Amino acid sequence: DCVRFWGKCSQTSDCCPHLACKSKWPRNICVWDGSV
Repeated sequence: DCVRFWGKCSQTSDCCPHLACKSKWPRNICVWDGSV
């Protein structure tokens, strides 16, 4: 079950490859990768 922006994540095998496991508040999720 992939995960989208802001989704409880640990480090590997959590949200979809289109995001990363680093939040700016929840501190425990996967945020979409938007490296402008």
